[PDB]
Order: sequence, then structure tokens, then C-alpha cells
Amino acid sequence: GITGTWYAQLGSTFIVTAGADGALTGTYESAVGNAESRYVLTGRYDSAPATDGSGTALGWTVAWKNNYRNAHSATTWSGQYVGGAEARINTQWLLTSGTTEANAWKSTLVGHDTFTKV
Amino acid sequence: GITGTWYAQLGSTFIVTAGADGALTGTYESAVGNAESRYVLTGRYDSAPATDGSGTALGWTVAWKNNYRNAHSATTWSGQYVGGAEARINTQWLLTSGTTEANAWKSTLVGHDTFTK
Amino acid sequence: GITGTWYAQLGSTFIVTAGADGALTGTYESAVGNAESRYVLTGRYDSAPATDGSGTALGWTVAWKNNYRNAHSATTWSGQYVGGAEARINTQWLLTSGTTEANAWKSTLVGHDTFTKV
Amino acid sequence: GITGTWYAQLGSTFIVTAGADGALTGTYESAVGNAESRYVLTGRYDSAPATDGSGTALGWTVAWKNNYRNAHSATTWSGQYVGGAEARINTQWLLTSGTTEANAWKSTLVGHDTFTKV
Ligand SMILES: O=C(O)CCCC[C@@H]1SC[C@@H]2NC(=O)N[C@@H]21
Ligand SMILES: O=C(O)CCCC[C@@H]1SC[C@@H]2NC(=O)N[C@@H]21
Ligand SMILES: O=C(O)CCCC[C@@H]1SC[C@@H]2NC(=O)N[C@@H]21
Ligand SMILES: O=C(O)CCCC[C@@H]1SC[C@@H]2NC(=O)N[C@@H]21
Repeated sequence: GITGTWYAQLGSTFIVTAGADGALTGTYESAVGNAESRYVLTGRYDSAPATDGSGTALGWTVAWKNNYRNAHSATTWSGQYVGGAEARINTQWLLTSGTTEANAWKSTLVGHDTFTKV
Repeated sequence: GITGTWYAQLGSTFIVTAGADGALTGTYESAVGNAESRYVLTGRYDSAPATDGSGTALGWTVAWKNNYRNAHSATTWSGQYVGGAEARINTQWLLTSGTTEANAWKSTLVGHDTFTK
Repeated sequence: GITGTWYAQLGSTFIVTAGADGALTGTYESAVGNAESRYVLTGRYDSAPATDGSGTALGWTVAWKNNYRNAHSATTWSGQYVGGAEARINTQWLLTSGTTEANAWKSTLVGHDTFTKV
Repeated sequence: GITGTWYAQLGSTFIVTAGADGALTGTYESAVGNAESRYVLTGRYDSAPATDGSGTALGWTVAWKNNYRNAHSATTWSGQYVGGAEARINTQWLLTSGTTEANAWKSTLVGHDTFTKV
């Protein structure tokens, strides 16, 4: 049920495909930040989830470079898929920008995105 | 200078190839936790980093499921590559385990790994 | 604006007094984890926020030790107060448990809590 | 012990006092960022740690307003005190800046500071 087009609360668009090999592949389009149009994404999910009610662990990465623009940053979303009526992906994320060593302390933003298909 | 074998301070070994597209492909062997043997990794990196002296931003993910076991969890490392004599990959990570939604508040461990050649 | 009772989506209850000086004092009661009854909180807030409509920065810490129970752990919430329609305090938090050195890699949980007056 | 003068890897000076009541009080002086001189800090720590070799959980907060300037931001450090050998304090921290609603996704930085007495 992961495979599909999802939207973040931010309004960003997350198009993903979950392979039977546990792969995640698609594109990301951010509603905010130093970004434009779509960015490639790759990640991994648990292809054989617990059957107890547990969500499905997954993660994916976006390097914020594409054909038009390079923010010299990468975001990784770590989280889980939750099934049901209104399936959601609840994540937390780390957005690291390349920095000088002096500035590494402020290299990384953290936050949380929730994704629905609506 | 990212492609090859990297070693975290925990003892873990990260084996990776960086493709010109911006792909990261490889395998991770954890020294800790619910883990055994090698695990597939996939991620992205900035193929065209800045020149002012900035590291190369990258991130990758491991779903802790392989031939030998399934821990029902995944880790994303987000951070940057810093070249030079003692190159490093300096990361922060998020490890999300699948939980009931009642337990989702404690789903996610945060930490940091420094990798070296 | 900050002084008073606030409620976590989780169910937890947070009572604070914001000192003119920038002090945060009060109690926290968790709806989850190794916790029982109320715990002391202390923290700091920006007592001179900007006037552009920007939220008010603040933070607080709870060590999960009280007269009843001790989890050997601590949580810090970092975030901002937003006033208006429905005032809110939006946060992210870090919960660190005491661990041996060999288990330090798994010492800390990360999440987010949004608080409201109702 | 936790009381004393601590130095982060960053060069920052952490001057803290751990009370009997489990309070953390003192001043923080960052070597980096939109800050100068000393800022009040306040926090909590576990006054009754385990005795299995487990570290000591604690955390504190700094609002980055003082008499010289106001960054409209606050950091919280969450971590644990590790005694014996080169005693040290290992933390992760969250730095939230007051922002509009639109800009809240980039309001929070995250990192890790290790403190030693050297
Ligand atoms: O500004 C950059 O460095 C690149 C744009 C990053 C946008 C971030 S990634 C986390 C969050 N979720 C989104 O959909 N957008 C923001
Ligand atoms: O326990 C699990 O759920 C799977 C193995 C977890 C290993 C973690 S990922 C973060 C940290 N860095 C490592 O090299 N290993 C641990
Ligand atoms: O289990 C412990 O060690 C104590 C944890 C207390 C509850 C946590 S703190 C972060 C989150 N927000 C809450 O209101 N409760 C949980
Ligand atoms: O820039 C600001 O908003 C205030 C300065 C913040 C300095 C940060 S707090 C985390 C890190 N550790 C330090 O000692 N300094 C930086």
C-alpha cells in the first residue's frame, strides 16, 4: 500500500514505488525551501512487516540537486507506514546541508512530515 | 571519494558505491542491535557539491531485513562527506521501528555516526 | 500568553508559569512511558519576542525522577509558542535514557509534541 | 560529578550547578551562532542514577536572549553524564527559532555536543 502519490502537510508531493525486493523509488517535490520541480528519491522498507498491528518501517533520501537547481543538501525521512481507512506515512526527517567544518554545528535541520494520499 | 569501505566508531562497516547519477548503493553490517551479516543500502548524495570548502551532503537508508533475520525497522543516515587525509562521513541518524500507533511516540531512536576509511 | 495549562496530543499535561525574566517553571504529567504522576520542569523562553508575527522560542527539561518512580531518563522539548485563534506550543523533543557505554548508540528517542490550551 | 566547568567540542563553555533537588543552574556561552557572552541556562538531571555503570540522564535549556542581544531562539541539550575515566557529558540538542507558521518547517536545528572538563 506504500506505492502511490502522497502529500505532506507542507503540501509537498511524494511519488513512490515499493519493489518486492524491499526497495523504494520515486520523486519528491517540495512545497518549500531551496527547491524546484522534482528530485529523485531512493530508500528501503520492510517487505515483511510484523502482523501484530505494527506499522511498516521505511526510509528514503533526497539529495536536493536536479536539472534546475542544487541546494547542496540532502533530506532523509525515517518513519513507518500505517495502514487502515486513511493510510498515512508518519516520519521524522534530517535535512543536512553541506557546510564548512566551522559551520557543521548548524548543518542539520530536523522536523516531521505526515503524508496522506489526499 | 565516497566509494569504498567505511568504518563507524561503533564498529559497524558500511560498503558503498557512489554512482555518477547521485546514487549510493551497497551493504551495511551492524556491530550492534538486532542485526546479522550484511544488509542492503540505498541512498543519495550531492554529485556536484559547492567549492567554498563545504562537505558533500548525502543520506542513505537500511531496512534491517536480510537472509538471516528481520528486525522490523529501518535506519536513515543523513549527513555529509568531508574529504582529506582523514576523510570522514559525519552523520546523524534516525532509526524507526514499526510500532502500534499507541507506541508510535517511542518509535524512533536518534543518534550520530562518524565514519572513517 | 504562555502561562497556564497546556495539553499534548499524546494526552500529556504541561503546566507552566512564564516569568517576566524568561524563566519557565511548572510540572509535566506524561500519558506514556515509565512515568507516574507529575514531574518538575524547568526551562527558558524568549521574553522579548519579535513583533513580525514570529512565534516565541522556548524550551524545557524534565528528568523522569519524582517521589514515586525513577526512569533514569530525561526529556527536553524545544519549540515555539504561537498566539492567536488557538494558541499553541509546537515542539520537538529528545529523550535520553541512562545507558552503559556499549549501549549508548540506543540511548535517545526523538519525537514531536504539539500543545494546545484545549 | 556534574557540577563544574564543562567545554563542548565546539569551544562553548557550560558552567553548571547541580542542586540536591535535581536542578541544573548556570550560564552557557556559545563559541558559535547568534550569541555573545553569557546566557542563563536551567535544566534537570537524575539525582538517583542507576549503579550498574549506566550513565546519568540530564538536560537543560538556553533562550538566546541576554542584555546584549536577542536571537529569538532556544536550545535544549538532552544527554547523559558518564563518570570515571575522562568523565564527560554526551548530548544531542534541539535549537528552535521563533518563526512564522509558513517557515516553521525550518525552525529547528539538531546536533550533538560532547562535553568534557578539559
Ligand atoms: O531548502 C533545501 O535545502 C532543499 C528543500 C528541502 C525542503 C524540506 S525537506 C523536509 C521538508 N519536507 C518537505 O516536503 N519539504 C521540506
Ligand atoms: O536493531 C535493529 O533494529 C537493527 C540494527 C540497528 C543498528 C544501528 S543503526 C544506527 C547505529 N549505527 C550502526 O552502525 N549500528 C546502529
Ligand atoms: O519512559 C521514560 O523514561 C519517561 C518518558 C516520559 C514520556 C515521554 S517524554 C516525550 C513524550 N511526550 C510526552 O508527553 N510523553 C512522552
Ligand atoms: O544562533 C542562535 O540562535 C543562538 C546561538 C546558538 C549556538 C548553538 S546551541 C547548539 C550548539 N552548541 C553550542 O555550544 N553552540 C551551538
